[PDB]
Amino acid sequence: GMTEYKLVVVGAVGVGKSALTIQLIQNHFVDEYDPTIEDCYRKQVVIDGETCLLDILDTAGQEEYSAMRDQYMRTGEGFLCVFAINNTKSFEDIHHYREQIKRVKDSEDVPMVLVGNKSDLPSRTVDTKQAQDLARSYGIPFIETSAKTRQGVDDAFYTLVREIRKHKEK
Ligand SMILES: Nc1nc2c(ncn2[C@@H]2O[C@H](COP(=O)(O)OP(=O)(O)O)[C@@H](O)[C@H]2O)c(=O)[nH]1
Ligand SMILES: *Sc1ccc(F)c(F)c1
Ligand SMILES: [Mg+2]
Repeated sequence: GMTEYKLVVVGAVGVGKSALTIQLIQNHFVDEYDPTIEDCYRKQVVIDGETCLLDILDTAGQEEYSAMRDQYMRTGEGFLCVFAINNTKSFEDIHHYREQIKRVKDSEDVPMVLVGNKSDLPSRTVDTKQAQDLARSYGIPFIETSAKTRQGVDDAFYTLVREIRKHKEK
C-alpha cells in the first residue's frame, strides 16, 4: 500500500477541527457540524511528489472510556493542536493537549503543529507573536488558518506530515 500517515486533530470544542478536516477532505466549508461527532477520515493526496494516504481523526473531546482517548493518542503519529484566534481559553487549553499527548505516548519527541484557526475574522484575542512564542517553546511550527477561505489548510496538514517524516527518518 501507499505510504500512510496517521494524523489526529485536537483542541477545544468550537475551534474549527471539523471545519478544517472537511475542508482538507471535501474542499468545502461546513457552517454547522455537530460538535459531539468524532470520526476518522481517509484521503489520498500528493505531498512533495509523494502519493500518500492521510488517516485523519477529527476528535470531539471526552470519550465513553478514557481508554479510547489513550488508544488514538498512541496510534496517532502527528497531532494538529488547534486553537481559534478569537478564543483565549482555546489557546490556554493547548497546554493541556500538548501535555496529555506526550504523557500517553510517553515521549518527548511527538510530531505536532500549532494551528491558529479563524484567521478570516478581524476579531482576534491571540496575537501571532504570542502563538509563535508558544510554538517556539515546543519546537514546532505555527500556522494560521481559515477553514472558511481555505487559507493555510493544506499547509497545516502537509507540514504535520513533514514533521512526521522527520521523526521517522531518525
Ligand atoms: N469564520 C470562521 N469560522 C469558522 C472557521 N472554522 C470553523 N468555523 C466555525 O466555527 C464553528 C465551530 O467549528 P467546528 O469545525 O464545528 O469546531 P470543532 O468543535 O473544533 O469541530 C462553526 O460554526 C464553524 O462554522 C474559520 O476558519 N473561520
Ligand atoms: S483516522 C485515525 C484514527 C485513529 C488515529 F489514531 C489516527 F491517527 C487517525
Ligand atoms: Mg467538531
